[PDB]
Amino acid sequence: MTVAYIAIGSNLASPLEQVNAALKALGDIPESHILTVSSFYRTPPLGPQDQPDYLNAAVALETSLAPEELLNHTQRIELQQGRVRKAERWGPRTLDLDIMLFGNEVINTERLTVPHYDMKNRGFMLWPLFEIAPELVFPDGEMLRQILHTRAFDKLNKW
Ligand SMILES: Nc1ncnc2c1ncn2[C@@H]1O[C@H](COP(=O)(O)CP(=O)(O)OP(=O)(O)O)[C@@H](O)[C@H]1O
Ligand SMILES: Nc1nc2[nH]cnc2c(=S)[nH]1
Ligand SMILES: [Ca+2]
Ligand SMILES: [Ca+2]
Ligand SMILES: [Ca+2]
Repeated sequence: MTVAYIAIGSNLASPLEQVNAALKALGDIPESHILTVSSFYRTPPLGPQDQPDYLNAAVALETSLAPEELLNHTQRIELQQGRVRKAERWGPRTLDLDIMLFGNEVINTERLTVPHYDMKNRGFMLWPLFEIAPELVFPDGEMLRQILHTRAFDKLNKW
């Protein structure tokens, strides 16, 4: 099995309820087990700012699924939690499940790019990741602890 790390976000339809429901759904993904759940953080919106604050979190999920198979399940869960596509880039959503990392794999398919392209620039991804995996090393050898020591990210507040 491989340890995948999934970023969770919600800013619509009661984010705490959406995230708790998503965690239960993540538990039902086949060939997979949740290892660790982060704290929940209240985060200002990235992109357009005319939307509610997000609940952001992270989960470690060990799995024997193929990377795109895991994506099939995360997309399914988003859709089943009423996620509807709107035109607005980075606009509000009931649930976002991004695959941040899939072990040490570097994946570039039509549907999937891992590591997540912007995660090293987002405190709302890196802080919950550090909470659950403080010893993490990226596929390029960069240490999570070193990024968080060196780069300025705003303080992240718990939900
Ligand atoms: N690592 C990854 N995790 C989840 N989806 C990914 C992905 N890499 C590529 N994708 C693709 O990204 C597509 C669009 O997803 P969106 O949720 O609309 C982007 P977003 O999460 O709002 O922005 P962001 O990636 O800047 O955080 C999905 O349909 C999926 O095919
Ligand atoms: N804080 C935050 N802002 C966003 N804008 C679009 N998606 C997001 C998520 S998931 N979190
Ligand atoms: Ca399972
Ligand atoms: Ca996202
Ligand atoms: Ca997404």
